[PDB]
Amino acid sequence: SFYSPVKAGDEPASLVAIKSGPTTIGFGCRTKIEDCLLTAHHVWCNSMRPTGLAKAGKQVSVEDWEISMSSSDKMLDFAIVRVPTHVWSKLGVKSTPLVCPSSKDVITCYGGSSSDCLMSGVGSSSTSEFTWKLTHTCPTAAGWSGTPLYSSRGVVGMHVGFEEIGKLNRGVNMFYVANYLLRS
Repeated sequence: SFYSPVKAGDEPASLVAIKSGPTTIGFGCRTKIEDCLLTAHHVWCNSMRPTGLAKAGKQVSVEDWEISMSSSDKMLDFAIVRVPTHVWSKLGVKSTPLVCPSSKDVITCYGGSSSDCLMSGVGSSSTSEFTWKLTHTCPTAAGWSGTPLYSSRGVVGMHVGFEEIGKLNRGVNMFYVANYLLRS
C-alpha cells in the first residue's frame, strides 16, 4: 500500500543490491567521494560477508575490495568501497553525485528482498542541527539499509535506520560527512 512494485530496469541506474549468498543484506549506490560504492557500515561490515553485487537479476562476485573509509557509529554507519570500474559496467551501474540535503526534500526509497523483486516508497527528508543526521518519512523495511535517499535533484543521503521505529526513520548526511569528517 505504502509501496509500489518496481520492474527490473526501472530502478535508478546507481542503485545496487548487496548480497551475502542468497540473502540481500542491504543496498548501496555508485557515487563519487574517487569513484565508489556507498552503503551502510552494518551492511558491509557487521552482517554476513558480502559475496556479490546485484542489479536487476545481474550478479557480480565481490573480491578483496578496499574499504576506503567506514564508521561503526550508530549515527554515521557508512562504508565507502572501491569497486573495480569494470564491475560497475558489468552491472550497468551509473554513478550519481551526493547532493546537499535541505530542510525538506521529497524522496523515493527503493528496496526489496531480491535484486529483481524491488519496490518503492515515497516520503520527505530533513536535515538536523546535528549536521550528520537526516530524518525521513520514506517507508523502508528490514534489508533496506544503505539504500539512497533519492530526490529529483539527486541522492541527498543514505538510509541507515530508525529515529523512532515506524514513526520516523533515519539517514546519514553523507554530504557533510565527506566534506567535514573524512580525511583525504
